[PDB]
Amino acid sequence: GLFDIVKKVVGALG
Repeated sequence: GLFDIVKKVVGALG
């Protein structure tokens, strides 16, 4: 998968 990493990057954007 990859989305678990993408949600962590979006989490930094608030």
